[PDB]
Amino acid sequence: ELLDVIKRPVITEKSMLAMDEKKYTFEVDTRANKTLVKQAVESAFDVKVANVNILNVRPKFKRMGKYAGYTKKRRKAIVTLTEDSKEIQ
Amino acid sequence: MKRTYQPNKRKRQKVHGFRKRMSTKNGRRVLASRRRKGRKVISA
Amino acid sequence: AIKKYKPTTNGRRNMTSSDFAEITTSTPEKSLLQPLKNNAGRNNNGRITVRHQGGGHKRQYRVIDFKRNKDNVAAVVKTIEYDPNRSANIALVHYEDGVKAYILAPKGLEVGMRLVSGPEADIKVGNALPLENIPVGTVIHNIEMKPGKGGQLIRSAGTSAQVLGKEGKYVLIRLNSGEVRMILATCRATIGSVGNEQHELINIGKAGRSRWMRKRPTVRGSVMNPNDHPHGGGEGKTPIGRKAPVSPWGQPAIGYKTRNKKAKSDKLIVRRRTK
RNA sequence: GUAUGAGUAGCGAAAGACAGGUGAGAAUCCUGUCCACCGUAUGACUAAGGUUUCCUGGGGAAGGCUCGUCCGCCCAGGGUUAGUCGGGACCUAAGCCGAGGCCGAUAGGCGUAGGCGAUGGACAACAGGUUGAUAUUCCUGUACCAGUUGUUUUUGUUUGAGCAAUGGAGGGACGCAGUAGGCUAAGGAAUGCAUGCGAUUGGAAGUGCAUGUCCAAGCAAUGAGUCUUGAGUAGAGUUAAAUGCUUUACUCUUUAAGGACAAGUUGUGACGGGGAGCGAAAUAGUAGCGAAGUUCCUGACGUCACACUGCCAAGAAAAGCUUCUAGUGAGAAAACAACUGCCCGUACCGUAAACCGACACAGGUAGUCGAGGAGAGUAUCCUAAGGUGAGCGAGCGAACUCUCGUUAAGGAACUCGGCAAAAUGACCCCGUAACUUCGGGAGAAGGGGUGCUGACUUCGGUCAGCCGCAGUGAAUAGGCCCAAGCGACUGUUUAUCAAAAACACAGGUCUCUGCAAAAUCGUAAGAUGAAGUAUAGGGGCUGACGCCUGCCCGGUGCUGGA
Repeated sequence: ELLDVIKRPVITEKSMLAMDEKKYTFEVDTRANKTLVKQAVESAFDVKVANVNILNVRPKFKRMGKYAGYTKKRRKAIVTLTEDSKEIQ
Repeated sequence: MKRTYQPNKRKRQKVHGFRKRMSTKNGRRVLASRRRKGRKVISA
Repeated sequence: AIKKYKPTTNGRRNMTSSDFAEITTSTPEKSLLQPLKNNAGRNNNGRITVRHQGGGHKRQYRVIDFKRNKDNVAAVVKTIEYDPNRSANIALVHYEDGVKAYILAPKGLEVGMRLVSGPEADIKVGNALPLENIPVGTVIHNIEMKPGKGGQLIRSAGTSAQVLGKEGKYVLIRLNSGEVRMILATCRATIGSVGNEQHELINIGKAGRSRWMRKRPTVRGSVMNPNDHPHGGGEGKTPIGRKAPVSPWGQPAIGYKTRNKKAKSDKLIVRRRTK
């Protein structure tokens, strides 16, 4: 299962900035340590070290028809490189 | 002056909790009664 | 002796307190302390059993020696002290082997003495003999009950007990409070009466001081409401209407005896006189 | 569901005005100017608690005590980065769970070993910059902890290598009160800096206005100062050992020497950063560029530090740590270089419109910082940094109710009762009765002075002069005396109609109880009394202190009797 840690990349006004210092942002599935994501990226993209960062998120609400329901959790992943690029987006 | 329902997080889970209601022979009566009525939140 | 504070403010009028004019140091031994708690009169159930307890300063327990079994090694006293638990001071002793422990303070002990506690010591203050080889007429203390248990009889300040006479079995004794009995001849004891002798002559003076020692106020009886104490009720100041003044559960208080009529000691008691 | 009361009562303390925007529409939104309010807080940071209220762009159906282009509201997008910070992968207190186990109609009760449990212990990062929102987390620079690899320096696992116990120890390790000393912070007043010179009479200034007046952790050096006597000898002991530790007996040693500790200071860190202002090319005061770092005075219960002296009410535990041996048991130290470091919290409000009170409520909310002038001061009056102008208004200036100000002559005639108001109130000086438990009454009573200028000031103050009706000129700031009852006093009491003469209280006295003590909770095991032992522990009445405390045992209890 060391390929379904990373889920997809975050594309935001903020994230787009970090693209200008070799810093990328993915959604990592919950229950994954840092080192796991290190391994996953290195083994999926031919890139390197410069320790990752990680987060957590709360849910929110929504009101459609008297229907109050939350949304999923999250876990961002903000990765830093040393020498190579990702011309993948 | 001071009114009653001064809320906390530890106490409300170490009095009306779950494990503190699965630790007796009476808490289980309470739980099963809350399950028979068809309740959502069995115990806070 | 006893100080007599000069009357400055009413809650200081006629207080009294010791001098502490023999206590040498003010720093206990480290390896003799043990912690404690202030039960405030409460069971494992968590209820009052005895009223009027709890709520004062802190105390840390001092493990006094009570059996006095090390024999044929001289014991040297070095310092007296103060103790918060009992009502009598305490001495620290060094044995030649390099071990420490405490002793109660007999009335007349001083630093620099040397003590022995064998079955063939000499009879001078401080020594701890077996009850047999203590001659007639002396005044001894820390008396045991069951051989090997330690001391449990006379233990507090300013108290005496003569030895009236031996038998083949057992030894007689005139206890304090003037009542005779007999205890097995193979019990340990030390000689001489206990120490601070005026500790009864202290007029406390304030109410916050008897509250420093862990006491607590104790309402009269005849004030409470009838549903809470048999004396109470009655509109006005009332006399005890019921005969035989009572405690809050029965048991008249004045005149009533309370031994256990089938006790296992009446064979060993001669002339209960003062109770 | 809809009426009456009725278009009535209310719109929940505090100051706004104008100009121009914006827009279908404006007192109520934005911008500008002047004004005004708080400022030991209406200011800054945090712990709970709340749970997306935070930010960006749209909207005006409902909430907003009116209005509303606006909002803590509706719609859409987006924000919370850690080896070092708080917690876990460390230790334990109260308390709880408790393998076996001891009791009990069932249910179950209680408890050993072992554990769980921060409000406590112990432990490796600092300064500046960066955004619309995050910052000991991102970035820059300088560090630190513990480990892993690679070339870089001593071999009988005996242990002369090294390592090193679940054992032997040392340590961690602890109260309150009172002043005294040493530093830094903070504060104040004159030097250095850059700038401009008043349109109201006047004024290029040693002595004139406005304005700024500096910087880490770590590393290296030192150090106001604080604590402590130290050595040998023959012994015991430390369940086996000990070169570690306790201890005895003796001989020398004492302002000494040795050891232990220490706020701080100087350089470096630093060509870095910050800074009054100056300041573009445009959507920008933005990008960018910048002075100087002085002397003297007052100076912390912040720090050395529970350091010292005194007192009695006699003042947590365990791990981390240092050692020693028993000990399995090649050859690990240190070069330098380069790497590895897990999970959880991080938005926002937080004396409040976001918490507790049904509310956008005149109530409640633990901790740190908390400036200037006078001033003992966190008091009072006005103010700095900083924040606010409170969610209905425009008029008129009647009765009446509430909150305030003033009064002729009289001064308790009112009244159940001087309730309420009025009167005194600061600092310095003179002086002060009966009575007494000799400490007190005592701030008893009753009186006098205070402003400004000059001279002399021995030092404090004294002289001379000037003005007002009034000189602590405003705010803050005891009314007193003569007798009686009750209660000795400081305390405590009916949350929400009674705060006393009620209870407590120190002292008095009777009585019980010899330790598996009496007594109490429980059917019992088990507990408290107590790790106490008659100078102790429970029960009943009385309530400082002084002088005292008479008569009756026939009746009712209690104890003794045979």
